[PDB]
Amino acid sequence: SKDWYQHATFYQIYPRSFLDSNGDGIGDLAGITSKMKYLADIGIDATWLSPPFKSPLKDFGYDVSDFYAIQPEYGNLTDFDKLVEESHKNGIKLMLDFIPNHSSDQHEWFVKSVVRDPEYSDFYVWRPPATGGGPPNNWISVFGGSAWTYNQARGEYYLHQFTPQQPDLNYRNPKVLAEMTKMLFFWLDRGVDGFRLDAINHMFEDEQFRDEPLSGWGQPGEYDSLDHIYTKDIPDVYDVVYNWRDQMDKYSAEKGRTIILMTEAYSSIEGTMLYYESADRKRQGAHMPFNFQLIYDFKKEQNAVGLKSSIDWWMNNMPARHTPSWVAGSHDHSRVASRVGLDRVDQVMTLLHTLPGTSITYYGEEVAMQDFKEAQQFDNRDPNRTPMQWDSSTSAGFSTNTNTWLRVHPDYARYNVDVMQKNPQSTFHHFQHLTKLRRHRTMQSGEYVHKTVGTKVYALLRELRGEDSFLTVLNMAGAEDTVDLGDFVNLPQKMRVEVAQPNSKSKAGNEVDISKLTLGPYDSVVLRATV
Amino acid sequence: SKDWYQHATFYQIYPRSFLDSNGDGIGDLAGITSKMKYLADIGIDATWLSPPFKSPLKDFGYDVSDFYAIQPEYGNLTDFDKLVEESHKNGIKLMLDFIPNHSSDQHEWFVKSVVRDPEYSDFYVWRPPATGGGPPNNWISVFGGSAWTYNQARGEYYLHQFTPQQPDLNYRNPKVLAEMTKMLFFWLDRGVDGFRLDAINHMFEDEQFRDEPLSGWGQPGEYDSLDHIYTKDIPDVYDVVYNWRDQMDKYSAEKGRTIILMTEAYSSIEGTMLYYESADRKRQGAHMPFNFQLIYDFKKEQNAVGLKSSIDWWMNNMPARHTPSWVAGSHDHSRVASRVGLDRVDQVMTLLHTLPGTSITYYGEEVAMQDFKEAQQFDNRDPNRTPMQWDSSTSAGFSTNTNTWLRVHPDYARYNVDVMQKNPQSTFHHFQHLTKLRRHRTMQSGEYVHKTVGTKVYALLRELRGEDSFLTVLNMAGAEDTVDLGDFVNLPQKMRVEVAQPNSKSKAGNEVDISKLTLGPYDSVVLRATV
Ligand SMILES: [Ca+2]
Ligand SMILES: [Ca+2]
Ligand SMILES: [Mg+2]
Ligand SMILES: [Mg+2]
Repeated sequence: SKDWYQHATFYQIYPRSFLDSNGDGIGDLAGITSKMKYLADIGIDATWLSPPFKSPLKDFGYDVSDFYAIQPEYGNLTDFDKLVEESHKNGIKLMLDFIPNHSSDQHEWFVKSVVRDPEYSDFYVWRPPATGGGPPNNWISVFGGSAWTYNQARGEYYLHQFTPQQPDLNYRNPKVLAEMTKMLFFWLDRGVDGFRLDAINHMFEDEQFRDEPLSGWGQPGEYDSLDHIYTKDIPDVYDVVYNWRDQMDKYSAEKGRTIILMTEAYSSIEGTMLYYESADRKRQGAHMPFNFQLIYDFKKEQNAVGLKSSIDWWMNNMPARHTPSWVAGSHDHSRVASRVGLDRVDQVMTLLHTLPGTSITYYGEEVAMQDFKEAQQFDNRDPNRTPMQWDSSTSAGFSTNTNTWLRVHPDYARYNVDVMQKNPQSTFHHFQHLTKLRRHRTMQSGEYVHKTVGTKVYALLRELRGEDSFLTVLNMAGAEDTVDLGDFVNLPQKMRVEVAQPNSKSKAGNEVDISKLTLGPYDSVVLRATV
Repeated sequence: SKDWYQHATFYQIYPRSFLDSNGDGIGDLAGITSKMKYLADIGIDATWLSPPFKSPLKDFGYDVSDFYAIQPEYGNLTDFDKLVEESHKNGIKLMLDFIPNHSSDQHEWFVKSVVRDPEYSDFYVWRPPATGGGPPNNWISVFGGSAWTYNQARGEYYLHQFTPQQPDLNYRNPKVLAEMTKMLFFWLDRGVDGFRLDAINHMFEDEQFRDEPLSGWGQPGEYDSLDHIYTKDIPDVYDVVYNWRDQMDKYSAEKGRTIILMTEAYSSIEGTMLYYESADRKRQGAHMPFNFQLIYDFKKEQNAVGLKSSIDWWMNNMPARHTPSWVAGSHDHSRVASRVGLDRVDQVMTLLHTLPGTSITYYGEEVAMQDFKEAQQFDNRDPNRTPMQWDSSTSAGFSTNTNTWLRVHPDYARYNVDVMQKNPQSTFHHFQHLTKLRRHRTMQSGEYVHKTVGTKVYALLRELRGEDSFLTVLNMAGAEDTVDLGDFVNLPQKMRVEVAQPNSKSKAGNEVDISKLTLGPYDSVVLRATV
């Protein structure tokens, strides 16, 4: 289990929306705990837990009022401990979201910093008004408007790259780094198996607090109107990540399990790849920087050329001897079924789970959940955070309460675990076929050879000496075609259909002739051969 | 062999510059005939002969005044026959440049068409001046200025997409298509093995002769200032090429040798690929459209990401089950050594000859010839067309005459066949190593798997079940590095150095550990793994 992260099958749980175990309409930790067997049953061996920490919920958990406490409606620390134990019982690693860049403005540290408590005054970024009034500089929040908010009591502005309710922590202050590092080991000491480092490339800012220059586009006041050279990718962040990785490896050696780090950065491809490893290859950082290529580029009118080149954009730019990861949805993104269509969730899965490396599934993708736009109450991302759909009972089995924290999608009686489990030809069964296939050594450890077959068909061969070979084929067009896969020189003419998607011109267990493989609209198949 | 074109080792001969056999300073056909053994000796099995037809030389052979006759200084039709016979005796196919779009304005047809001879009047494109005067429409020659030239005798303009000395032939006239097809078979009957179709996508123009729209770039009067929707890629050409291919396939069956077509089009990638095959796969055209990717993109500051994505741009966009071809220079392009540097000619060769399919070598690449800019007398392409460099004698052995049609590059005593053959560490010996390696079944027929190894190293695996595997590795940086090739899952840790370029950190015949392969600046090696 030292190499578990190199071919993990990840599932992102959003704790407010997974399962409510006490009828208040809000998911909770005991609810998750009761479903860790379900996750293992569908082939998951690792979870990404979105932040369950105490939070005023201005950014639903990503604005943390206490980094050591559980949000009360989700449970307490003993509930968290029971979830860690039940995850490990079911063979599932638990990766906790870690929010380094900012705290809630209701955090004790910030309340005390506002009133100039000497213990915490410098925990945040405070600057006087500019000469002649106004913010200290022109920096703009990720969400628009000034990155600075005035506090009348202090007579100063504090920095927030995100909302004003998310004051940035001051990592130029070594006590800030030391405290957040200590908090990391607190959660490790409860059995956690790794961390996702949220918004990591927002950590440091220019020490001279200089104005950023204009981008050359966008209206004044818009985030995109400035070139963010003083507020993103400030390179001191890399040494912090590399140092944390070195502390995780040492902890891993002492405790006998492999602790991993993933980073979330929206950055240049070069700035992203430096989180894996320094340019000179002397330092290691994140095991797996988040890779959003499939969210960006698996689009409704993509062809196989664009799909392949999107995949190669990650792979070509990676450092050698590291692990790629792949993800199609998250708590920050519109659901796959709404983004690309119900008739395309199945081929997205087929691709997701057969690409080399680690696949990441957002809760509800396995029953083809859709955005419920009309449910939005608090946030533009509400539609992709509606309650998990478990059965056809009240509130889709998410809660006994008919009023849930966000409304359940109205079609839940057709798109839920119970109904789909009864249908051998459902997306749910397709998901399970694929995660079961991921256990095959060729999928875990084999080479990958991918090609187009004409510009509309994508094909991905996985091969490992001494093992059967597997060929994923996707039809990126909405019309039937019959194609010749003969450019894969080393495959036999006859192959077996290991997997065929719910609506497919193939059927699992049949043989096909790969010189004349018929693919239905948006088809996906995984073919098998003994070489 | 019916699939010779699928892994041909091509060599482009420029007849004026290859070998002068009679002391007038001009290359001739007898000179070429006497070097076909040299070509077979260095692993060439196919030649592209630049046009030797009668020509006033305003575009040095590409302005043809008699498509059935040889330019007198090059010899006559019996010399041509002797070259064909000696080519075949050495196992070399001869592909003849075919010039369909236009003739010289000294061709008898155009002379007669000017005076409105009814036999030839409609062989060219004649239109009255626009109402109020001026050319029929706004079309602009490829070489700048109007695509129309007035003739007072006719009181009309004739069309030339190239120089005014290259009037466009009128393929809307079936007699023109019949006559040019007749001429193809004339050369086929003399034993030629194929044709390169010059400037093929300029063949047809808008039948309404409508003005072309602006592109949005460039100054008025420049070629790049119009969107060439009426003068380039008019799709009627595809049917002409598909019909020619069908006629070549029939001729191939009757005569018992495989005739190929290659097409030269500067086009969109989509317009280029339609020369292979119709969109619906019902029609075949060129066996190999020219692929200039390596000329465009193997550049002084390229890295492995850019190099791989350039190769993938061709491969991704190809139709399935067709042959790729690769070329690094030509009679229209600055020579590799001047383009990228003398210290990079060797790694260009290594890549060129190990990519799947057919490689094309420009005469003189094998002795690292350089542009002689100061030799320019007639044409911007003169510097890359200087005489072939055979030995250290007068005029590099190209001629007994010190006055050659273009001056010989002044460094010829160091960069010539004779000197380099005596030096087993030379670019010439490296060339022969690679063309000998090309005859291995794995290179002719094996799969290809290519990757970056970090952003500066490109690696290309050729593998074929039951045969040894070969791994090409190129350092795109000008500094030494030691890299780990372990991402190629199925390769052994120990491999043999099959080829090492002249200045390399590896030596042929040594064993390397591919977890730590040291590469010198701009290195290139081919490693072998036994079965
Ligand atoms: Ca910050
Ligand atoms: Ca034309
Ligand atoms: Mg795994
Ligand atoms: Mg060959």
